[PDB]
Amino acid sequence: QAVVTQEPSVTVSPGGTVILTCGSSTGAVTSGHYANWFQQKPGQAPRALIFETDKKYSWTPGRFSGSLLGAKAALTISDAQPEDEAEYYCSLSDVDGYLFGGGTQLTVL
Amino acid sequence: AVVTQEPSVTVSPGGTVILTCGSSTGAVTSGHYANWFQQKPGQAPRALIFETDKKYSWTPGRFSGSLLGAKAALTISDAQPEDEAEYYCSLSDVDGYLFGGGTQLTVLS
Ligand SMILES: *[C@H]1O[C@H](CO)[C@@H](O)[C@H](O)[C@@H]1O
Repeated sequence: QAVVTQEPSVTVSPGGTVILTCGSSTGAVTSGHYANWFQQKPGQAPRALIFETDKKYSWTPGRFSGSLLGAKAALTISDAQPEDEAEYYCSLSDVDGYLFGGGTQLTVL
Repeated sequence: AVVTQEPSVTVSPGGTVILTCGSSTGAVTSGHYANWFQQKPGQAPRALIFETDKKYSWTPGRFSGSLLGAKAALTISDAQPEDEAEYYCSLSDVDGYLFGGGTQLTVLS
């Protein structure tokens, strides 16, 4: 079974741009291997932000963008806001499993 | 709000069974993006359905998602022994992404 890897922690300046990444232990994340991103604040339900690696929901701020970066999936957060301070989880999905990473704590300073 | 699924259901081989996924606060609509997942003990769950009724390239034609009454529904037709598994649904909108408690499907031998 594959293991999904996310940075445990990242920091950004309000106004800044930060990149969060999501890797698979079994190889490069390519098309057909779907990444989903979720935002989670303490005491709140998580919210889905990205699906199929780069697609947004109607409630996803344009500041959030998904892509493939090298062999990994990436979530780019531009124009960081105080409200963006949260845990960000990625899942990688294909015929072999729908697998969660350990999450990235984003800190906005 | 809470997502509710039947604790357990049974189907005979070649039989048809329906599993449902309801919201404790209102009727499920297309705007809830119902997802379904299949999981066998000691195995990774696999995604089967997204956006209520959309399938992946690895989703068997036997599985279909719909809205049924005020709930999301997964219909499994011509059931196979390998369909025995725990089935999870998730409901998702701007207010959050929530999993149901899961339905144990038994396929009779
Ligand atoms: C690495 O390879 C495994 C299967 O060999 C997949 O589960 C994973 O998604 C990635 O392709």
